[PDB]
Amino acid sequence: RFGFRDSPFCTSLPRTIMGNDVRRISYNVFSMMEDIDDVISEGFILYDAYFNFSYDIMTTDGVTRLKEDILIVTDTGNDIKPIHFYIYFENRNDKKLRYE
Amino acid sequence: DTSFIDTRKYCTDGLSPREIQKALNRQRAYYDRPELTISENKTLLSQSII
Repeated sequence: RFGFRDSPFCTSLPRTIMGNDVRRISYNVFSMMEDIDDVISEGFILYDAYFNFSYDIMTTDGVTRLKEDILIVTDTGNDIKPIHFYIYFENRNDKKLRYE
Repeated sequence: DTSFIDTRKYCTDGLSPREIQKALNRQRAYYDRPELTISENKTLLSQSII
């Protein structure tokens, strides 16, 4: 609806993707899994805690991206870094921005 | 501890569980075994409680 480039907003988190169900992991269980690298190769949903997020909308066009890497792994457990979005509007015919 | 669920009162006396953890991790390095798991870390680190 809003015309963002690679918009990060869903109307509701989809329980099925392309006919396949999506793994649902509690945050406390997510802090346990040693093999996060293998798991993250497919998607998953974290749903057991409050997730804060801030977003800045830029009028010009650009590649929508997060500010930092999603994951941070320590010896005590795994965690998700602060979530900040740089949301840009989209021109469909900009080949360079599509490639990036 | 910083975790939400862990409401246990970790003691600060005696031989620190961190020193034991470092000793075991060095031992596992020599035998080429993987280091202690995330789940195994707080099993060892929470043995000292109030």
